Amino acid sequence: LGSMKTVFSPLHSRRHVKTELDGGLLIEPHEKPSRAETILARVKDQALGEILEPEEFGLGPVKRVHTADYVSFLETCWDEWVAAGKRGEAIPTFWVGRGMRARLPKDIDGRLGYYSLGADTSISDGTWEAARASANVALTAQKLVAEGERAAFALCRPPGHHAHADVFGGYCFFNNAAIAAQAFRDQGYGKVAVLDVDFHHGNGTQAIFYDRSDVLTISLHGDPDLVFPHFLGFEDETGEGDGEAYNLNIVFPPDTPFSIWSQGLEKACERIRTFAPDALVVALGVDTFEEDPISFFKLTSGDYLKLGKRLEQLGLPTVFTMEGGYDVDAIGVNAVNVMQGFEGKS
Amino acid sequence: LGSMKTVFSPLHSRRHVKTELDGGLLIEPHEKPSRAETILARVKDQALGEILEPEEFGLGPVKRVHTADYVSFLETCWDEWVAAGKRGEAIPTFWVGRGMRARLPKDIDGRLGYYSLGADTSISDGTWEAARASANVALTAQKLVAEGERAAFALCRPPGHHAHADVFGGYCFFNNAAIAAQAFRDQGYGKVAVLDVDFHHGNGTQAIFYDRSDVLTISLHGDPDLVFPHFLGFEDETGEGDGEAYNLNIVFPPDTPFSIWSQGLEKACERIRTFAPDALVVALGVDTFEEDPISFFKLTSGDYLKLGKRLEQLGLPTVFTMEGGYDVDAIGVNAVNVMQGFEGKS
Ligand SMILES: NCCCCCCCC(=O)NO
Ligand SMILES: NCCCCCCCC(=O)NO
Ligand SMILES: [K+]
Ligand SMILES: [K+]
Ligand SMILES: [K+]
Ligand SMILES: [K+]
Ligand SMILES: [Mg+2]
Ligand SMILES: [Mg+2]
Ligand SMILES: [Mg+2]
Ligand SMILES: [Zn+2]
Ligand SMILES: [Zn+2]
Repeated sequence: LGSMKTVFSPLHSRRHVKTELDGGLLIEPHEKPSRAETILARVKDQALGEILEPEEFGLGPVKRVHTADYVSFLETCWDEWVAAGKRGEAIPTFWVGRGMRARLPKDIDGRLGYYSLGADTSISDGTWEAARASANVALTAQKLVAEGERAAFALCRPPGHHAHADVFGGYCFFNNAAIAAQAFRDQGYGKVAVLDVDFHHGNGTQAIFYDRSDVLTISLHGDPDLVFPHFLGFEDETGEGDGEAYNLNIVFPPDTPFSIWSQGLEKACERIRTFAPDALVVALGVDTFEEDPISFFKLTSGDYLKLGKRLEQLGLPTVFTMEGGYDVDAIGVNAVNVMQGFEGKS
Repeated sequence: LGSMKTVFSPLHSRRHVKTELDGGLLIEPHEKPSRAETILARVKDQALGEILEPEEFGLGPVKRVHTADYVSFLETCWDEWVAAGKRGEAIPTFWVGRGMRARLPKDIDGRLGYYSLGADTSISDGTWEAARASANVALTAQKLVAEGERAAFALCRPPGHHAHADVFGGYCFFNNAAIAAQAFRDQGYGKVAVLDVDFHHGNGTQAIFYDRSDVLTISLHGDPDLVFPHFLGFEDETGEGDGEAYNLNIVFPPDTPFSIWSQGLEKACERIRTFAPDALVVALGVDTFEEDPISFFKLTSGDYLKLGKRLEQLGLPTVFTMEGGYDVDAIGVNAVNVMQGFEGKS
């Protein structure tokens, strides 16, 4: 079995929120630290390859994707929330509704809503540090691949694919896959494809490159008429201006199994083949799993071996960034199965 | 000692939600049924005038302001929420963030967020019926004034001035003041002015009439840089198209007393004079009170007598619709002081 290096930051545990708005209640959050620990434990148990801590790259590569005002806001948000007297975790209460101005207010609640697309992504102490570390995990994995490695697994937490240039939500703060893709471009890779196999639409990634043709964005995901993010991810979203035909959404209905889902994967793979990129970033969620608690696809653990194998056949230098996946007792087997299938395990 | 009739619906108590999102916690809601009961008890106690229940006007006059799809959503929201397995009250978890499509999704969570500007306005059983009655309360007070009375007090609960044609929030669902103003227009009153003295900007009222010169909208409110609604209410918002110069926002900072606020009141009365309307709707909030728990002005109970005095001097047929005010100890004295001052109390 071939080897793959994994990049992991123990600082992920700095993000350990206690509350998630879900169905009118404050529930125990899905995107929990045990996700990353269960994966890493499987990486060591399977001897997948070397495990590295990330390098500190600073905010430069982050700000090639995200606005300076947004990066500023994430650094100060918690301290301003506590200094303003709020007693819970930092959660938006109101936002720019349809018909209101996209105008940045002074107030911390106002800015919370300005910079978000959802209320289920609580911020608290350590969120800044952990989101910073997750971006560096992606960037170190990009560095590994750019310096000779065929592939590298960025064991990111928190995930990234829902974050726009200046919008957080869906458990994501910095868009690690977009940051990795932009890092390839800044280093002289002319074309980069970002393939999102997470159950949910990679709406942040779509928006970040939506008017560009140097970065092909493809997502397979549940129908947004039915699931989050609801307001992007439809198949008619093919790109704007110069980006026209450089975005591809493939949507599936509830109960979709691998025998169907992989037909979309094949169409994604053909789209990538004709684009002929110099690098590949795979935003990898395993919330396509048949027992995933918030998702409605029917992939089995063994199907992730087949997903890994199909991605290797693209023949591309490949960065995997960890996104979703919330059935914790299976998440290690599922995620590492993709890496192991990539390395030739069947 | 002149008299003024009050329209009151016992159906308001059908809205009695248990939770409000606030500072990251689900707290006891501020817009509570005892607001309406405390005002009503003070109406009786001061013998202000005859009290009557509203008439049923149907959805016709409501849809002169609100879109049919929005009205349908409010009727079915709670049934769909419960049938979908949610255990809390109906609260939006995600919305159309900046960079997403204003596209109506099939999913109820999606639609909740599409139709809202905030998450502090829970929907539960009875909300539909209470919102219907509140609008009938305002339409009944409008009927009393159009049939020959100088003024009438619509004891509306829930309030309305934050609701757009198809957005709810700020504790509001149907814009009662806008509905009354439109009823005035539909009955041959050439021009109508809506004056918002609630602590918060009447963003929904502004939006509904923003491109019109036949309905003048004025609001006095706390700086939206600092307080809700945050994304409308700035003084540079003066109307668009045919509505240009027919919207007026007057903002004040924290700690503003009546001596300063009444200077803004005078600028508003002068704007009303030069508009020369055939009718006046006053969106009356007494969250301008020095003891209001969520607001930062410093009006005294006696100041409301003076505000009612000043409004009567405008010499107009006048409908008062009840908006906000959350110090329940003083809410009856404050709101009824406005009507009594209108009738000549000092
Ligand atoms: N409490 C709200 C739950 C909604 C699901 C958010 C989607 C997160 C995700 O898994 N993105 O890949
Ligand atoms: N919990 C504070 C949420 C901000 C909304 C204020 C709406 C209250 C009001 O009275 N508007 O007139
Ligand atoms: K996806
Ligand atoms: K693109
Ligand atoms: K106001
Ligand atoms: K207007
Ligand atoms: Mg605030
Ligand atoms: Mg399981
Ligand atoms: Mg849903
Ligand atoms: Zn996902
Ligand atoms: Zn108010």
